[PDB]
Formats: sequence, C-alpha cells, structure tokens
Amino acid sequence: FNGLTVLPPLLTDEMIAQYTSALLAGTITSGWTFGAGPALQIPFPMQMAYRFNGIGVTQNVLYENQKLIANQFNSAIGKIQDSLSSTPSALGKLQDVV
Amino acid sequence: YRFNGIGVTQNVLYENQKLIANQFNSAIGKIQDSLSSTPSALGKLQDVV
Amino acid sequence: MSFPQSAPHGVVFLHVTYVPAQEKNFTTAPAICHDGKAHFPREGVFVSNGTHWFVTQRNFYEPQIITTDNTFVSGNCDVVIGIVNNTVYDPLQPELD
Amino acid sequence: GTHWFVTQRNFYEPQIITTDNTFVSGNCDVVIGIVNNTVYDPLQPELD
Amino acid sequence: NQNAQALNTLVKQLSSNFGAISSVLNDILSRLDPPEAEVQIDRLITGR
Amino acid sequence: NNSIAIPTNFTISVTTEILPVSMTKTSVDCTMYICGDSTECSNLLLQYGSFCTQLNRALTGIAVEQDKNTQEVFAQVKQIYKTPPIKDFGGFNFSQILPDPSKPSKRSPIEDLLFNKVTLADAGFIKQYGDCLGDIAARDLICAQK
Amino acid sequence: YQDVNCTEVPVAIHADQLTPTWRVYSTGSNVFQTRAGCLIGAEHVNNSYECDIPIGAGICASYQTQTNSPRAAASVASQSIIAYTMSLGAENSVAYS
Repeated sequence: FNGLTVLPPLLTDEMIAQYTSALLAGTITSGWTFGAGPALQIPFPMQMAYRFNGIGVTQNVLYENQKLIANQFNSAIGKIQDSLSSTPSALGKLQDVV
Repeated sequence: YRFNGIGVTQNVLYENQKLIANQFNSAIGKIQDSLSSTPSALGKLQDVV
Repeated sequence: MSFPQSAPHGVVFLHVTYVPAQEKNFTTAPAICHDGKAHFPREGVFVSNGTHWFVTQRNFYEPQIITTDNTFVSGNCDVVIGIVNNTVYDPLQPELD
Repeated sequence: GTHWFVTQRNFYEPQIITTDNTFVSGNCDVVIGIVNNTVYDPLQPELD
Repeated sequence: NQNAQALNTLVKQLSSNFGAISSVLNDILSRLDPPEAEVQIDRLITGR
Repeated sequence: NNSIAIPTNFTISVTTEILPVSMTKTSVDCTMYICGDSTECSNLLLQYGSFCTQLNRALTGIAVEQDKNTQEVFAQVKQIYKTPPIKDFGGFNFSQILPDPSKPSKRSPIEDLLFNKVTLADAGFIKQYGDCLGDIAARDLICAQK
Repeated sequence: YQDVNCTEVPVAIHADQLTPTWRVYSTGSNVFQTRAGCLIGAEHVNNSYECDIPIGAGICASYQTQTNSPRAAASVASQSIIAYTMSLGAENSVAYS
C-alpha cells in the first residue's frame, strides 16, 4: 500500500518456454540451419559429424565412439538435472535478481 | 573467396552470376525506398542527440 | 561483406549475406564401405539420386563423381554407422590395366 | 612472364597449374575474363 | 590519479558549509548549542 | 535418419542496420546556470565546495570522449582512397552505395536519406529568436538557449 | 571565445570589469575565425597535422616546442605551425583493376 505496483511481462514465462522448445527442436531436427532462412532437415548423427569436423575431429572418430559419447552426454545432462534438484544454490545468479 | 569462405563453392558465383548480381543490385534499390518509407529506425540516431 | 554508410553522429552498415531460399530432400550416407576400407568424402556427404550416389556439400547440390581421389580411408565397415556398401571408383587402374 | 602460376593473396608463392592443384567446374562462358592456356598433367605422359 | 584525486576531493569537501556558517563539526558540537547547532547540522548532514 | 535437405536456390540479401556512434559536445556552465553575474550568489555557491566545479569537469571529460568514440569507429583507416574509376564488377552494377560528388556533400543516394531524414536539435546550431549579438551567419550570432 | 564572430571579440564590449578591456590586455591579436567561435592568440597556417590538441569542428592546434605556437603569429615557411583545419591523413593512390 506504499504506491508499489507491478507491470506484467509481455513475453510471459510460458511463452519463453515455448520459444525454448522451438529452439530445442530446431537444434535437434535441423541443426543451426533454421536460424536464418528455411529449415533444412539433418538428423542428429549427421549434425555431430559436422559439429566435430568443425573442431577438427573426424566423422570416423565420432562413430567409433558413438556409444561412449552418448553415455558421456546422457550422464552430463543427468548430473546437471540432478544438481539443480540437490541444491537450489546453482541458480543463485537468478535468486540474486529476486 | 567470400563464397568459399562461408562454405559455398565459388562455382555458384559463376553459374548463378546473374541471379547474385540482380539480387544485390535490387536490394540497394529497396534499402533506399525502405529508409524513405520507414525512417523510424533512424530514431536510434536522433534520440541519442 | 559489408559496406559502411555515414549518418549524422552515426554509422549505418549494409550487410551482404547469403541466406538459403529453397531446400530439397536427398538420401545420404556418411561413408561408403568399398572393400572393407570405409571411404569418407574429403568434404560433404554421399547423396543418392535414387540410382547413383554422388558427393555434395550440405550448402549446395553439386553431384561430384565418386572416385578414390575425392575420399579418404578412415575406419572399416564395422566402425561407421549408416555406412553403405558401394563402389568408389579407382581413377588410375583403367589406364594401366 | 609467359608462364602461369597458382599463388596465394597473402604472399607471392608461385606453384605450377596442374590438373591436381586445380579442379574443373562449369564452362568458360560463365566466367568473366576467362583465360585459355595449358594445364599440365604429371601423370598423362606415363600412360603412353 | 583518480583514486587519489577522488579521496583528495572528498577531504576537500569537508571545507564546505552547504549553507551552514561553519564546517568544523567538532567546534559545532563543542561550542554551539541547539538554537544554532541544529540549524548548521541539518544543513551539513544533507549537504555532505 | 537417412536424409537431409540441401539448398537448390539462395538469395543474396543486404541488411541495413542503423547504429549510433556519438553525441554532440554538450556543455553546461554550472556557475552561469545557478549564479550568472550574482556576486552574492557566488559567495553562497563556494559553500558547496567544488561540487559545482566537478559538475563542470565531468561534462568537459564527456565532450573529450565523444570525439574519440567517433574516431574509434571511422578513423580506423586514416588514408583516403577514391571510388572505383572503373565499375566492371563483372555481373554487378552499383555506384549507388558510393558518394555522388554532384550532390552538396559527397553522399551516396543511401546517405542522402540517412541525413535528410535525421533532424537534430542542438544549441548554437539553433540560433536565437530575436538575436542578441553578431550576425545570423555562421556561428557569428551567440546562442545559449534561454 | 565560444560561439562568437572575430569582430566583437572583447570580454566586455564597450564595458569593463575594472580591469583592462580583455583582462590585462586591451587588444587580443592573433585572431583566427574558427567554427567553434573565435580563437585569439593563434593564427591559421596552411601546414596541417592529423591534430594534436583538438578544438572542434575539424579545427585543431599543436604545440611542438615551436618557441610558442598558440601564442604567436602564423608562418608556413618556418616552425610556427599553430592552428589549422585538420587533415584526414593523406591520400593513398589506388585504382580499381
């Protein structure tokens, strides 16, 4: 009651999540090649073959280690999800704004 | 070079020489028209001063 | 490339970019297993036109003839995923044998 | 002189115009200021 | 230079009155009484 | 899991992006603003220390930074090169991004619009109404708004 | 003297501050009309630099131990290269080919 009001966002937390979903699905179905111009189809194995060729690791190595990379990736993502769950403190940088 | 440099073969420059020029030449036309029609963007200049 | 333009107390850039306009779908293979040696293209991927396989990069369709000189050997049939059994033509033996 | 060389834009380093150091595409009628000259093949005389 | 000048400028602002007729916080405390002291203090606090 | 989309056509597009670089070397004389010619005001002003001097110094320093922000963007190449005397860009046809010397200022058809569609309001470029002293010409007539 | 012409350059015009018309002088001398006012104590020279001490509106001065530069008359045949409109470097010849 001290002349304190709040303005609603235009692009809402949910709309932001929808945009995120679009971005997630883009990187997965079309690589980066949706960020400009019509989306190109490219499956995920082939998106890695180019992501790797681009740092100077061949396609053969990607495949040779297919199963390893997948396990490493899956685990990293696991640990991330799990860290957020274990302690809220990881998001301090957001809590600090609030 | 500029073509190869973005991962598109120089072959395109040549095969599509007409296509490429036309598009650029025209884009310059459109820019002049855009700026006259929507000089709204020049607000980024005007407001600062 | 870009070209600069002046404006009072500012700069306006004209950025020349290549943006795709029309895509078309092709069937691919990352490699061909020629005789147990897997052949990858020097650049690009193998594409089928429904009959013949060619090498082309993902940014433009340029069906290049598949020949050993435009590939390199790395791995074998059992290393590479999505690999297809096909011929990589030797460009040298036809003029000697 | 009268010889042609492949060189980079960042340093003059003449290299010979062979069918190996070059590749073929298109035709001569879509390249503006196309020059007609001889491209060398190190292999061809060994095929006789 | 700015570190030092900022600190030096801060010290020099001690000489300000900001509408008071004394800058010397100690003499105001010790020599003046409320009818005058409060007046100068209200003005030095806001100013400072 | 076995197919990709490969471009069969493309467009070469030109994107126009407008950015600011600097502002005019604006200055306020704190003393003139507050006291003008008032001797007794100055006496009372000195009581606020160098607070007022700092205000003047800060605006002077900004003015200095504004010349540099402009150099930083445009003085990057201090050598003056002239336009292509020859326009044989092969398939391309442009001069319309280049200065037209026949114009009052060596501005391109595009810069003509970037200038005439930008009106800036600045004191000293805007002259007084009623004038005080000096010719309306040039910057011969003094202007300091009110 | 910010934003005035070089005909009414006095500190006080037909008045004083109980001190000589300028400040201790009653004349300025070395009066150069600039695009930021009128510069007194410096004269225009036809020998330019890529600036030293900027004044504004393409106007600059330089002091290079010239045994007074913004406190002397102009010369273009001796080192009294004082105030000038700045040059944007030199031209560097190139032609499209």
